[PDB]
Amino acid sequence: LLNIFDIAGSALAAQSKRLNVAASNLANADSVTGPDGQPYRAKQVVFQVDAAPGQATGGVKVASV
Amino acid sequence: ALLNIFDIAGSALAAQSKRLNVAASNLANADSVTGPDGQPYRAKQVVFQVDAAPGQATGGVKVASV
Amino acid sequence: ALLNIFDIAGSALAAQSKRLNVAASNLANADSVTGPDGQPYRAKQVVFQVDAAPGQATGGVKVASVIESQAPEKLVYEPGNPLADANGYVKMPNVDVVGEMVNTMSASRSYQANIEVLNTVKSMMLKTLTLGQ
Amino acid sequence: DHAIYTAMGAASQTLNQQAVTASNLANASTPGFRAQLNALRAVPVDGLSL
Amino acid sequence: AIQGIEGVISQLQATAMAAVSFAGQLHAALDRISDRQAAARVQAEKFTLGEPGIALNDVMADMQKASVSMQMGIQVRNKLVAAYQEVMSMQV
Amino acid sequence: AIQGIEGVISQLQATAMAAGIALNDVMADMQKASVSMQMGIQVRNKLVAAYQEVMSMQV
Amino acid sequence: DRLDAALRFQQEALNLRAQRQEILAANIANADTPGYQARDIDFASELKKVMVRGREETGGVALTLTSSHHIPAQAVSSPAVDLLYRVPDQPSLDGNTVDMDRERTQFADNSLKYQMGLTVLGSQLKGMMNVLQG
Amino acid sequence: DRLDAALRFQQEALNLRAQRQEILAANIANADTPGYQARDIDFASELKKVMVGVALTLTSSHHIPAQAVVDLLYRVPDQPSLDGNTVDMDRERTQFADNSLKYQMGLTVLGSQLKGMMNVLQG
Amino acid sequence: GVPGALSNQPAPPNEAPIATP
Amino acid sequence: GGVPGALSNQPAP
Amino acid sequence: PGGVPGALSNQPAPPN
Amino acid sequence: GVPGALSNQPAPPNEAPIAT
Repeated sequence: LLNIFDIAGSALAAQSKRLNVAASNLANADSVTGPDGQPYRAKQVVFQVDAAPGQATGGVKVASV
Repeated sequence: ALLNIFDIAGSALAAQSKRLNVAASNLANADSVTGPDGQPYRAKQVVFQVDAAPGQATGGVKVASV
Repeated sequence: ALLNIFDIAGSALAAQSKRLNVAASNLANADSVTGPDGQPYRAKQVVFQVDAAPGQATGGVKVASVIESQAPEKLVYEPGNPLADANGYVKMPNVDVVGEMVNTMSASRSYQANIEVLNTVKSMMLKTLTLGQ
Repeated sequence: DHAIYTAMGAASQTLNQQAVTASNLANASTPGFRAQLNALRAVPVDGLSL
Repeated sequence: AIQGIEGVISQLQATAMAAVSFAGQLHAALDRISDRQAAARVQAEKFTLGEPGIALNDVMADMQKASVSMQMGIQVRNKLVAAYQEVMSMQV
Repeated sequence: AIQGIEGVISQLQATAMAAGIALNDVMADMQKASVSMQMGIQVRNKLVAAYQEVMSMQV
Repeated sequence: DRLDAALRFQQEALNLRAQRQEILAANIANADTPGYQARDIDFASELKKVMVRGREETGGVALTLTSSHHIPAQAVSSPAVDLLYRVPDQPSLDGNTVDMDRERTQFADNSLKYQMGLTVLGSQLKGMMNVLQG
Repeated sequence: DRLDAALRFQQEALNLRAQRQEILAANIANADTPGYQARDIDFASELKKVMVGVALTLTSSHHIPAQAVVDLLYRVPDQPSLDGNTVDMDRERTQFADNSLKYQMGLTVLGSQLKGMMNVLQG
Repeated sequence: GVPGALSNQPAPPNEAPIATP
Repeated sequence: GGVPGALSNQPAP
Repeated sequence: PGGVPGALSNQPAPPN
Repeated sequence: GVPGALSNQPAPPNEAPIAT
């Protein structure tokens, strides 16, 4: 059941990443500029299945933001 | 006696209570013409000092006098 | 070497307790105007360092020193209060209340995590003492 | 565990913006006054991995 | 004793001419464990007394360490007794 | 030792011809010593029993 | 020799579990320290390394005590394990890479694996007292 | 008995904490009584006094054995009320919470000592 | 002395007259 | 040292 | 080199 | 590098400037 530990840890990391993205978006609801002068474009995480050696079922990994 | 955090926060509560009492007494006596002796009421103020028991490290709040 | 976890987590608990105490002291004096020396209260903060002597890989955490927070003193226009400036600018502490509340919450959570570490470590030490028996 | 700090920064800077707005409103009768503009800039933290 | 001091000077002469143990180790371990337990107890009583500077964190951690040391001593005693019983059971 | 180096050269000639402490360690060595002592006791008991059986003979 | 060799793998794995848990507890303690990169070790590679070549320490030297009144003192000491850096998940302004979810998952996993090592070693030692006892 | 001497300090501390807890709760309950003074005990001095007697002699069976049978300090008032009540809510609420915490700590320490004395004997 | 200390003396009665006696 | 802990008895004795 | 934990080191610092 | 993996080289110090 150590693979279950891998699954649960990966999923905790993914949900923490989503929560952090949402918090950063909520902070920047009214932001007008960044460092370069470009507008702040809202971020969204992409979830993908982490089952590379585990057939079609596995943990969830954040592919990109 | 008290744990350090307990003492600090309880002193803060007592100091805020004293400030609220002074404000309430002032608001009550806003239209008073005389006291018990024949002198006008004077608005009271409360002065907060830091009760730094150790050297400059921490400490709660005390009230020297009104 | 599970005994070193006792020292590591105890140092962490003490450091987090000191940090929480400093944050609470700052919060309780947000409205202060005067100190014991007449100086305005300056918001203070602890400094965290790795409690590792030269040559030690990883240790716990230790409070190096307590330092005055870098922020402009809050100026209040009350040239009627006995304490004042040349132009009646009373200096009040630069305490950021939201920061202190978040610091208190963070210190409490880290403290509780270290307590859990200590508890499970003691359980493991007992189980190790029951190795062959 | 560090989203709390992002939200705390947002709340503290909201307090700062409110202070600026209140200072502007306090001078509605000040002769020849220029209001202070306010804008929330976004600072993206660099690092790894996402 | 006067004769005891005579014996001491005799052993000193013996050292002149010439020119720790398992029970000692067990006694040392017992003394160390008891000293740790007494230190933790004294700190706990000092904290209960209200004297400044003693933190509850240190009290609780030291009590934890003292309990672990006591359990270690108990296990060592148990085994040692078991080994002694095993040796005395040998048929000669 | 001088005799130790003599032994080293002897083993080289032989080759020519042929061609602090934690509970984890304390408890493990404590158990290992208990096991070895029990093994020694049992082997000696077997040897003593065999010797007494031999000497209890009738010739 | 034979008994020492037979019980050496699990004993060394359990010691490495203890050291890894010390490292993880250090990471958890420093979780709020600004500018602290989380450290961890590769358990399998270090276990094989300790297996082939015996355990060693960086320093661990100490004052010699010939007499019974010499004051005992030891300098800093640590294992010969390679402290590797963990890849951070998401950035942080203070500058530490201690992500608490990873720390607590590794802590629980190391806990269970250490209990497993204790169980295996205790079973083997009973499996031997069973033979010897008579 | 030697067993009493080991557990005397924690038992006396626990009893003193319970008594002071009762006194603080009495102060809370009588908050509205006009003319009531807030009373309290100095924990350390009373603990010294308790930590620092003669059972009458029984000559036979019928003889009856001897039958068995703290100082309160006034709290310094902070705010002057009109009805003479000197009980302050905040101060005694903090003291009540602190006394509860210390009672729990004393229970923990005494239980740990008893459990150690027990695992010494179990076997 | 300090508000919240311990003393062996009861506080004096809290009288508040309306007129000067 | 200079700062007493939050869980320590009142520094003021 | 450590530093101040929490609010001070997690708010955007001045440039210099 | 994959997050949560192990690397022998430390991560670079991260910064969040306000103006480029």
